[PDB]
Formats: sequence, C-alpha cells, structure tokens
Amino acid sequence: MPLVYMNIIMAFAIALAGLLMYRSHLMSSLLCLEGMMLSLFIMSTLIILNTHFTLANMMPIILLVFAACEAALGLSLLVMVSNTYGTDYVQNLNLLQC
Amino acid sequence: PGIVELPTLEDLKVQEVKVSSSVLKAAAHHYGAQCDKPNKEFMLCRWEEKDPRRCLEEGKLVNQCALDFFRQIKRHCAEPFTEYWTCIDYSGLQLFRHCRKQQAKFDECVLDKL
Amino acid sequence: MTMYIAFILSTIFVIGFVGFSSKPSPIYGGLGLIVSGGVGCGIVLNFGGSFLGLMVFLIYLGGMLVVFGYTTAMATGDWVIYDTGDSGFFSEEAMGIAALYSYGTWLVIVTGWSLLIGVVVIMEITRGN
Amino acid sequence: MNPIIYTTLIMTVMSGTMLVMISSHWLLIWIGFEMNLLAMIPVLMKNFNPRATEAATKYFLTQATASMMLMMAIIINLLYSGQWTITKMFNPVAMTMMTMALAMKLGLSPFHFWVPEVTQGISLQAGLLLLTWQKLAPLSVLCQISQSINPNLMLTMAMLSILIGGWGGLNQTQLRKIMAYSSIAHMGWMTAVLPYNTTMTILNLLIYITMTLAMFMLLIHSSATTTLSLSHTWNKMPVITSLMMVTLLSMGGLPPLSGFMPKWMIIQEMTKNESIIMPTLMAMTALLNLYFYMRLAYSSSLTMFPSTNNMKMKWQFEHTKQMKLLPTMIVLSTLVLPMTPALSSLN
Amino acid sequence: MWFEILPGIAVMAACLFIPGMATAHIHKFTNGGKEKRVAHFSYQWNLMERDRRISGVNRYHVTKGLENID
Amino acid sequence: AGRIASFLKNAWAKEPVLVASFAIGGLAIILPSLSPYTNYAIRINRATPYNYPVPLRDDGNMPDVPSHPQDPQGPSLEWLKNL
Amino acid sequence: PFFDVQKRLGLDLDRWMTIQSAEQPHKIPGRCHAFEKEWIECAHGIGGIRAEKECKIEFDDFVECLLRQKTMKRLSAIKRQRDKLIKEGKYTPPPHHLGKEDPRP
Amino acid sequence: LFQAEKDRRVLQMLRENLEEEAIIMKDVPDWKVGESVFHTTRWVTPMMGELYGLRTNEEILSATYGFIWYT
Amino acid sequence: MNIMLTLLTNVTLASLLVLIAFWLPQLNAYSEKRLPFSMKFFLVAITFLLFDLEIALLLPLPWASQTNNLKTMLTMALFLLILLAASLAYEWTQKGLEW
Amino acid sequence: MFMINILSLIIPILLAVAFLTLVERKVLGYMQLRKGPNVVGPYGLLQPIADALKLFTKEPLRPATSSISMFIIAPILALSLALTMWVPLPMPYPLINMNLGVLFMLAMSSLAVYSILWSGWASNSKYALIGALRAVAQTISYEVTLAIILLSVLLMNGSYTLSTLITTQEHIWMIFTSWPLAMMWFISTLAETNRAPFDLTAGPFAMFFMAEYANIIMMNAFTAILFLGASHDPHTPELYTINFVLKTLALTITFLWIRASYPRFRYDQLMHLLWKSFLPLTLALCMWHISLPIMTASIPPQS
Ligand SMILES: CCCCCCCCCCCCCCCCC[C@@H](O)O[C@H](CO[C@H](O)CCCCCCCCCCCCCCC)COP(=O)(O)OCC[N+](C)(C)C
Ligand SMILES: CCCCCCCC/C=C\CCCCCCCC(=O)O[C@H](COC(=O)CCCCCCC/C=C/CCCCCCCC)COP(=O)(O)OCCN
Repeated sequence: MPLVYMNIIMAFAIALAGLLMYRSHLMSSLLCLEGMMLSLFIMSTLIILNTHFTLANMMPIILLVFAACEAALGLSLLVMVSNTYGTDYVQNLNLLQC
Repeated sequence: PGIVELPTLEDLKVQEVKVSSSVLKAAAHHYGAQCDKPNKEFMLCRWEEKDPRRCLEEGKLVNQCALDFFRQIKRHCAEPFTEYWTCIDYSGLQLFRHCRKQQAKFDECVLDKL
Repeated sequence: MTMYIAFILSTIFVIGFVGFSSKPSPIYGGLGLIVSGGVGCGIVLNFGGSFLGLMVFLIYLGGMLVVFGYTTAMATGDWVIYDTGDSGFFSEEAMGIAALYSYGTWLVIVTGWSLLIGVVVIMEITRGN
Repeated sequence: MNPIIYTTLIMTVMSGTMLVMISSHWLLIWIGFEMNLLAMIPVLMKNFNPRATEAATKYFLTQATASMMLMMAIIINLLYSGQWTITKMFNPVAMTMMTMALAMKLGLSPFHFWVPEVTQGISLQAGLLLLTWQKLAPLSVLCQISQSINPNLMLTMAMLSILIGGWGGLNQTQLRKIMAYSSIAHMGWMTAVLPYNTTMTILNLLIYITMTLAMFMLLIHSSATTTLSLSHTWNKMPVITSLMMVTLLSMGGLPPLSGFMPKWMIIQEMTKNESIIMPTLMAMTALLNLYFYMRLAYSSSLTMFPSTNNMKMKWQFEHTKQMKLLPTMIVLSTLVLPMTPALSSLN
Repeated sequence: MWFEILPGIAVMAACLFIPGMATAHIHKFTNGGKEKRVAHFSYQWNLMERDRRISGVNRYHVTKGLENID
Repeated sequence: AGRIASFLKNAWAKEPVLVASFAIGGLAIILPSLSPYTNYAIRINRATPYNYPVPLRDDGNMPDVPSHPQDPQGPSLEWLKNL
Repeated sequence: PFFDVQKRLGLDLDRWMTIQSAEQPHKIPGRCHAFEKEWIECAHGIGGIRAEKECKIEFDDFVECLLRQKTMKRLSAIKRQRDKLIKEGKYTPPPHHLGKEDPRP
Repeated sequence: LFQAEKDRRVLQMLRENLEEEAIIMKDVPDWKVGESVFHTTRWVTPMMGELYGLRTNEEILSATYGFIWYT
Repeated sequence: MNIMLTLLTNVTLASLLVLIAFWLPQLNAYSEKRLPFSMKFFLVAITFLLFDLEIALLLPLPWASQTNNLKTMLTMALFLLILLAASLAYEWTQKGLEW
Repeated sequence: MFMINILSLIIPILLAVAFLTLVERKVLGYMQLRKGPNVVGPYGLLQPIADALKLFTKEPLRPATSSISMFIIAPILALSLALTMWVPLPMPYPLINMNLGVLFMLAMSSLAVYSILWSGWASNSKYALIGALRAVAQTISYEVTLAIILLSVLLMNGSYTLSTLITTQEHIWMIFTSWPLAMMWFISTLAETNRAPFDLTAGPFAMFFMAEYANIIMMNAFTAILFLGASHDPHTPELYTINFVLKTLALTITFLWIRASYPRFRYDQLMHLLWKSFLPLTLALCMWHISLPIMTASIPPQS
C-alpha cells in the first residue's frame, strides 16, 4: 500500500476529526462531511483505475451523486435550524438532553 | 519460490521492420490480405499459450513475411507507393479519406503488378 | 521523475484538509475545501482519470461548493504500480462509465428514485408551518 | 403532510431496508442505507416544531457520519482485496471501522447518546418507527458478517450498552426516554450473542419488536408521554393499564412471561461456549431494567394516583380510531413461552 | 458614414486572425512541415512512440520510408 | 371525445411551449419502437470491430468459418455499403 | 437477514459488478483477472473456513498482484544496494540504462 | 506485428534488468538472482517499475506520463 | 506539462496586470480621506444542485449510444429524463417555482 | 516554441477585447443616428489606448473595511478563467488538444461564478451582497440548460472532442439539424454573460471588464464552431481561420444588436422564462435527440 493511499486516508482522518471536534458552526460540520466524501471519491477512483476494474467506474459517480444529495438534505436542515434561532451555532441544539 | 526464466538476448535478435507508422497504414489492407496466415499463426498461439516466451518463432516468421511483402512492394511499384504514403503522412489523423486519388493509383498499379 | 509530483499533490491535499479542518470562518473553510478539491481533481487527472476528474471539477466545485458558499453568504512512490498494456482504440474509463445504461439498469433505477424522493423530501422540509 | 406523500415516504423507507436485506453488493447496501436515511427525515418531522427539527438534525448528522465510516470500511476492504460481495472482511482495520459504523447506526454504546434525545423529540409514532424498523438493516448486515467480527469489541460494546441502558433508565421520568434506554439495553442483549448464534439474535429481535410494538400502541391508545400523565389512565380505562402492567412485567424478563424467552436461551447458548461470567453480569444488570419497569408498574396500575375533575367528560367518549393487531401483539408478547422450541424455524 | 465603423472592425479581425494562424504555422514549424499528430485512445500514441524509436534522431516526425528497408 | 379536443384547444393557446414539449416527448417515446431502422442501427453497432478477432484452432469440422478473409464464408457487410 | 431473492428468481440485479473477471464491456480484462479466476475456482463450493485454510496460496498470489508489496520491496532493495554501491564507486552503469543505446520498435 | 515487437522489447528489457541485478547482487548473503514473488509459475505481466526501474528519470517520466501529458 | 505551463502563464499574467493596476496609482500622494434570509433563493439553489446531479447522471450518453443493447440504453435514458421532467413538474405544481 | 504560442494566443485576445469596446460604441452610435468615437485617432482607433491608460492611472477605492484577500483574488480568477477558456478552441488547430474539451469548458464556466460570489461577499454591503446572490442564482440557473443543450447537441457528434465538430459539419451546418436548440443556446449565452436584456447588475474594474468581454468573444467563437461550421482544408488553414473569425465577428455584432434593440427583463421574469419555457422544451428536445440517431440508424462513429 503506497504512500499516496496513506495520504488520502490521512486526509479522511483529519476530516473525520474536524467533524468530531465541533467548535461551532454546523456549516463547518457539513464541510467536514463533504471533505470526507471528496477523500472517499479520490481514493476509490485511484483504486478502481489502478486495478483496471472497468465496471466499477460507475461506483464513483453514483457515490458522488448520493453524497451530494445528502449534502442538500443537510443544508435544508441547517436552514430550518437557523430560522428557529437566527444562527447555526451548535450550542443552540440543547433542548433535548440525556 | 522459484526462478523466472527469460530468453537470452540472442533469441530476441531479428531484422526489425524499419518503416514509419504512415507507411504501415498506407499498405495496411494489402498487408492484412497477403500476410494473413503467419499473422494468424502468431495471434492464435499468443492467445492460446498466454506466454510471450513461447511465441518467439512465430514473431520472427511474421517479421520475415512482412519484410518479404515490403521487398515486393519496393521492387514493383516504388514510385506509386511513395506518393501515396507521403499524402498519408501529412495528415494529422492519417485519414484515408483525405487522399483517395493517390489510393486509386497505388491499387491499380498493384493490381497490374502483383 | 519530477520529484514525486503525485506525492507533492497528496501533501497539498492533506495541507488543505488540515487547513479547513480547523474550521475557521466557514467561508475560509470553503476556500480551503475548494483548494483541496482542485488538488484532488488534479491528482485524478494526472493518474489518468480524465472524465472522473472533470466530473469532480464540474459537479463538486461548480454546483456543490457553490451552493455551500451561497448558503453561507446568506447567513452572517508513484509510477511503479502502473500498467504495461494499452487500452485499444478507446478509453477504458469512458466505456466503463457508459456501461451504466447497459449493465447498471438497477443502479440507474435506484439512483433516479432516490433523486426524486430527495426532491420531494426537500420540498417537505422547506415547507415549514 | 399529504397522506399520499406520507405513504410514499414510508414505502421508500421500507424499500431501502428491503434493498439492504436482499442485496449482495456492498454499494447496493450503502445505497439502501442512504435511501433509508433520506426518506426517514420527513417522517421524524411530520409534526413541525423546534424539537422535531433538532431531533432530525441530530439523527441526520449521526447517520451521515455512520454512512461515511461504512463507505470508508468498504473502500478499505476493496483495496486490500478486490471484492464487493458481503462476505469475510479480509482486513481487521476495515472490520473495526464498519463495526463502529454499524454500532453508531444501531445506537450501541458508546454511540448511544443520540437515541434518547431523538426519541424524546419526535412523536410517539415516529418513535415507534425509529425504535422498531430502523434496527433491521444494521442487524442483518451484522448477522451476515458474524464470522469476521472480533468477539472482544462486540462483547465489550454489548456489555457497555446493557450497563448504560440499565443505569440510564433509572433516572428518567419521560416515557420516551425510558423506551430509548430499554432499546439500548435490548440492543446490547441482541449484540452480545452475535459471535455465537445469529438465530438467538433474530429471536431476541422478534420478541423485542413485538414487546415494544405492544407497549408503544398502548402508549398511543392512552395519550401519555410522562409517568404522571400515565398515572391518570386507570380512571378512564383500567384494562389498558392492566395489560400495560403485564407487558411491563414481561419486558423485565420475569417468567413465565414471554420476555424470559430470549435471555434464557441466550444465556444457555453462551454457557455452551464456556462463557459464565458474562451471562451472569448481564442478568444482574438487567435487574435494573426490571426495577424501573416495576416502578412504572407501581405508578401505573398497582396503585391509584389522584385524578382530575375534567376526566369526567373523558368518561363520555370512546376512541374513534382503533389500532389493529394490538391484542395480537399483547398476546404474543405475553403468553408464548410454551411454544419456545419453535425457534428451530430459524426465525 | 456607416463604413467608418469598418476600420476598427478590421483591426478586431486582424487580432482574431493572429492566434489560430500562428498556431498552424507553429504546428508546421515544429512537426517537420506537416500537421501536428493528434494522439487519443493510446494506440496512435504507441504509433508515435514507435516512430520516434524507429527514426533514430529521437523525433517522431522524421519518417523512415521504404529506402530504410534495405 | 369533445372534452379532450377542447382541452387540446385550450392548451394550444396561452400555453404553446408545454404543448410542443409534450408532443415532442410523446413522439420521442413512441416512434423508435415502430421505426424499422433501429434494427439497422443495432446491426451497425454489431459490425464495428474494436477488438482483434481471435481465430479458432482448426479441427476439420467447421465448414462455415472461413480460412482466409477473402473467402466467401462469414458475415457479409454489403448491406452497410448499400446504405 | 440475507434474503437471497436474486438466486430464487434468477434476477442478477447486482452480481454483474461484484468481481473483476465477470463480463467486462468490450472484453476489457482486469489487471489481476487470472489470479482472481484461479482463487474463485479454488474456493468455489467448499465453504468459508475450508477456503481460507486450503486456498491460501491463491489468495496470497491475488493480493500480491493487487498490491505488489513484495515486488516493490524487492525493487526498493535493488535500488538501495545500487545507490550505496555507486556512492562507494565500484559499479559503472551500462549504456542501455544511460539511454545512449538505440531503441527497438 | 506490433504485438510481436512488444513482446520482444519487453523480454529484452527484462533480460537486461536480470543481467544487471545479477551483477549488482553478487555480494549480498541471502539474495537469489531473478527470484519470483509469486507461488505460481504462470507468466505475470510486469509492472512499469519492473522494466524501467534501473533506467534514467527522463525515460521513467516518459514511459509513465507521455500519453497523459501529450496535448 | 503543456496545460500546467499554460495555466501558470495565465495566472502569472493576470497577477502581474492586477498588481500593476493596483499599485501604479498608489505611488502619488493623494488626500486619503441583514436578517431576512429569503427562502426562494435557497430553494432555487437547491433545485439547481439536484438538477446538476441529474445532469451528471445524464452526461455519459455520447458513449452510451454504442452498446449493442440499443433498446435497453434507450429505455434507461428515457426513464432518467422522464424522472427529471417529473421532478420539475412536481416542483412546479407544489408552488416551488414562485416569487 | 510553446511559450511563444501561448503569448500569441493571449495578447491578440487582449487587443481584440480592447478594440471590441470601440466597435460596440461605434455600432451603438450609428444605430442611434450618431457617430462613435471619431476624434481620438483617425477614426477613434486610439480611443481604447486612451481608456486603458486613464483607467490604469486612476486611484483605486479600497472600501477601508473590506477583506483584502478575496477582493484581490476575484479579478485574478476571473481574468485567468477568461484567458484559459480560449485554449481548447480549434481554429482550426487547438493549442491544447483535449479529448473532453467541451467538458473542460463547461467546468471552467461553472467555476466562473466564484468571482461574482467573492466580489459580492467582499463588498461589505448588504445591497451588493443581495445583487451578487441574485446574479449567481441567474448564472447557475441558465448553466443548467446550457449543459443540457450542449449534451443533446453533441449527441450527433459522437464525442466531446472539439475538433470533430469540424468533421461533423463538413457538408451541412448543425443550425439546420437543430435550430431550436441553437436559438435557446444563443439566449442562454446572452444570459450567462449578463448582457442585455439580461444585464440586471479602476484597475480591478478594468480587469473584470476584460474578463467579461473575453467571455463574450469566447462564447461567440464557441457558438460559431458549434452551429455554423466551416470547411477546413488541411493544405490551407487560413480559409478556416478567416471563416471562423468572420462568423465570430457577425455573432458579436449581433450581440451588440440585441443590446441596442430591446429593453431588459425583470429578475423573476427571466427566472420564470427559463424554468417554465426553456427547461421543459430543452428536456423534450434532449429526449428527441437521444432517440433520433437510434431511430434513423445514423449514430456518429467515435466512441
Ligand atoms: C418480479 C416482481 C415485480 C413486482 C416487484 C417490483 C419491486 C420494485 C420495482 C423494481 C424491480 C424492477 C426489476 C428491474 C431490474 C433490472 C434488470 C432487469 O430489468 O433486466 C434488465 C433489462 O432491462 C429492462 O429494460 C429494465 C426496464 C425496467 C425499468 C422501466 C420502469 C422502471 C420502474 C421501476 C420502479 C421505479 C420507481 C417507480 C416508477 C413508477 C437487464 O437487461 P439485459 O439486456 O437483458 O442484460 C444486460 C446485461 N448484459 C449486458 C450482460 C447483457
Ligand atoms: C408522456 C410523455 C411525458 C414526457 C414528455 C415531457 C417532457 C418534458 C415536459 C414536462 C416538463 C414539466 C411540465 C410541468 C407541467 C406543469 C403544469 C402546470 O401546472 O402549469 C399550469 C398551466 O398549464 C396547465 O394548465 C397544465 C398543462 C396544460 C396542458 C399541456 C399540454 C398537454 C398535452 C398536449 C400534447 C398532447 C400530446 C401531443 C398530441 C398532438 C398531436 C401529435 C400552471 O401555469 P402557471 O405558471 O401557474 O400560470 C397560471 C396563471 N396564468
């Protein structure tokens, strides 16, 4: 497993870590999710092209589309959250508690 | 686990055909029509053995037959053929369509000659 | 060997990823993600994925991150593992992608249904009340 | 929302779950998970209020993170072996990655934090859907790859889930959070037997689904979301409270009721694999679940809490809409112990 | 009158004349007096590489005709 | 029958773009299934050689496979040239 | 769990995209087609545990074809030894490596 | 003809690499010259780094990215 | 390399021109003296994103036309476009394209 | 000699967009019963030089509170994209020959909105932010139908290669095969560049102006290649170059014609125009052009 794959998994790791740190600004959480998807697409495309798996060339497209769909969903939710509070801050979602 | 076996450099020595891609393209149809049998030997053996190390003799045979074909072409119609390949070389995509007139000459020459 | 161009591109990828992972000023995070996406599409293009890299550059950058920036503005080692043979008189990536309509009938059906349901769901959520 | 739209969304959720269940390609399983998540959000937000929106946002974030982790695991498994089929995982890193992904999807501890809040925010029907139907696809995926999972991580997370559910159920006054913690504990019980027997997992899943369906339908029939609001039901329909008390006793694993069937069998199978300490710990921990079920029974049926005058008008009305299969769910979740050996049907 | 617009337009035309024509001459100056060979699909690229190896001067456009067959 | 014709009239006025779009869509949907040249297009797609035709080893029991390209046996592409 | 609807109805909904050696368009082969074919033939109709204990050689060959860890390690060792020996100054590189030597079609 | 020339060229590069590896590894204790990394004896198509590994960087970059970068 | 060099040249020339434009007039001494969050624009952005995803799905058609499964490819492409038109119609009739 | 080729591609485009301002002014004046600039120079032939020097000598107004970073990035990106767009164009031989030239141009046009977005954000004004959001939404909305029309038209070409469009139109123009698509494409190109009737919105301003006008000439050249094909003789490319330049000039003069001939739309009016008249018809024509080669057995060759 070469060094470029190491770099891409490392980028995915930083994206996941940044998603889990949660300073504020849920939009940053969506950005971290979307960077995770971009890293997934990059690594999957590299794997598929290196091994010449022809029929697997569909898988990136599909994945991208689905993730982008999820992106829209998140944005919509974010907007509604903002409409309730005026800001997309993380701490404003403290109504429900354990 | 094991040692790979590779043929010696002497076994890969053969009189390579030394024409450009345009020259090969110009005579491609006659090359396929005339040199078909050794080419089919080589291709069938290559697709059956799945081993480059077991297909050297047929490669030498197809090179020899191609050399024979080009020697005949040079002997019989050097002038007609030269004009035709030259036209092909000029085109960026090496299109047959662009210079039909040259082809009519070469073909008839070959039809008269060989 | 241009000093491991793929390695340099990967390093810039990780650099942009850690730049936007600190989550400063979400517009700046989007800028870092733009740079990272461009670098990754460059990685794909240099590897040989012309159409998939151009899909990244078109879809991702021009629609998805553009919508992200729009909504934000609303608010406040290589060369060794490579191949040896040729592809023929075409490109394997394009044929594999275009085989979607011949082989991936199930994939097209499920993806189209998901897209239509997504449109419906977006309208449902954005209605409000 | 529009009844046609609601039916379409429900069918889309069920179709995504079925696609996960009947597919053999990893990308199709991921697509089914994405479809389920995409169609689940409006269902959680059918009744619009800030609570529902916040719960839906929490659920979406958790499920999107879990799906990203699952796709990363699939990509790693493909990288170390060019395979897309759902089989042996061929890699330990991919296995632990997708193990945590499925644990987060199922709400198993330590990924249990979202379950009580998402259940509390959404309505009773959406809570029923979330706690019953949304457990089939991840459990099916786990059952398909049970030979590759590391027993240590499975057992640790299952024991943590049971302990956390038992401890957290004690401090709750809201019934929906009680249901969420009960679901967490039962999920730990289901998961603790996956490395040994998936048939036990499926049997426990069926029993738990029947019990929680009966309990949720009883809670919908008597529109109560809190212990105090539930304490008033005896003055309008005591039969409902009596059936509820019997079902609550069953949910605690008390013999000869139905809830004793899974635990017993699970314990037996674990003792077949020379594991004695863990089943004992799980039983003594489920004692806490039984304790808070008994407290709810005390506050529900075995004693008569004070009532209100305005209940008299409620005496003059009958439920216009009646749920079907509720008697069947209660009977199945209470009195099917003598037909225990039927589990040989590989349910 | 209206033909007084023509001078500036002419300049524009001259400007738009320069790039493409220049490229053509460039492609004729660098590719041995012929069109620049296009290479998609990786087969004609192999043809160009073989021509470069055959020529002996490390230039693909130096064609070796029949006189090189001996 | 009168209601449908009246609806088509009312739609052709004050809504011509939608009428044209629906007409073109219906024609594009229905016409290919009854056009006789789709089989010709399929046959043309079959006739394009992208790969090398690998010959078969002879065993003296294949009278239909030609031994040389010029041999009369095998598929004939005269139909395409006549088009 | 797994409801094998495809095998019951003979549908082939998603089995065409599972493996490299399964009917690629235009007969384009995978990079490790033969290795995966051999592994599948070894492990077919035997079960999981027996496939893992008995078809270990085929899977090792397939994974080596996929990732080329051994080949890269050997090439890196050769490169390291040649670089060290050239730094010491006892080996002179051949003309073919230099690129001075003429190419063959 | 292109196929035949390709096999001959690839075999020649492999033979030269074997000769230089044998020259290079005369002194290392546990090495074996021209040893395969596969259990099987079937022919395996060599990688890009197997043929051009011991050659110059200019030809390495050519053989790797010539078709990709040619425009 | 050629595309890299072209991009580098364009970027360098643009940077030089902008730098000169911003600095040449800066050397001579001179005087040197909300909430609304409209939803319709967000909706149009979202539907643009969804239609862009469907366009991305539709893109490989020029190579999809040479497959020997002409009936299947034609049916699948017409199905994709029918679903696209259905999404547009659904957004139209539910008052989703209004101002 | 590649750098010389790049320079000989770049500089003439800058000179052409320099003199296009004078051509537009003179054409508008003569269409308005007056003259254009005819005093500074023999026929205003030195007017662009005077305007360039005057713009390059005038003080720039930094808002004193704006973010400098994106404020300076935006014109660089705009001008770089405008100059990069010309690269794949075959006239008749492209500087860089790409397989997916059309996809490259589409991706760069998609990138083009980022300059507008960043300039709007960096203005530090709510009104300018509203205007920028409005323009970005319009641009992406018309980009949708741009992409759909482009793919439906290329379905009769066989590939995304730009040079093959010359071979495709060897005998007939594609204006005859699909004039409705060309009509909608012309209107969409008018809409993308914020030109009349869709134009609802010193140094950096000058750079943005060059980017916009280079985009205009680019779009006219692309339309001319796409729909008004010329005959290319490999033994004389100058004929194709002259034909292409003349058609591009005709299309640009036509752009000035619609600018001088009509009033402008409202924003909701053009949004409704697109989403309720072009998109349905565009989808119908996309299905029609998908089915047409199959039903007539005239599928383009390359794959
Ligand atoms: C049997 C049960 C029916 C009721 C249950 C339905 C469940 C939900 C509906 C989805 C299931 C539909 C089955 C379609 C599976 C796709 C595969 C099958 O159709 O065969 C294909 C045939 O394709 C068909 O044309 C598919 C057309 C069906 C799609 C049209 C309508 C889609 C509606 C489905 C539901 C979508 C949402 C609701 C819409 C109203 C394969 O083509 P073929 O060429 O042999 O082989 C290709 C492989 N090669 C290349 C190696 C040779
Ligand atoms: C079966 C084939 C389907 C696929 C082909 C279609 C391709 C794409 C076309 C559809 C795109 C989206 C269409 C969305 C329809 C929206 C309908 C609607 O709600 O609009 C109404 C207006 O339109 C209607 O009244 C409903 C549709 C009217 C009928 C349209 C044509 C019906 C079919 C005609 C052709 C039939 C087939 C051809 C036969 C001709 C002979 C060959 C409201 O208008 P407002 O903008 O709100 O303004 C009102 C205030 N003044």
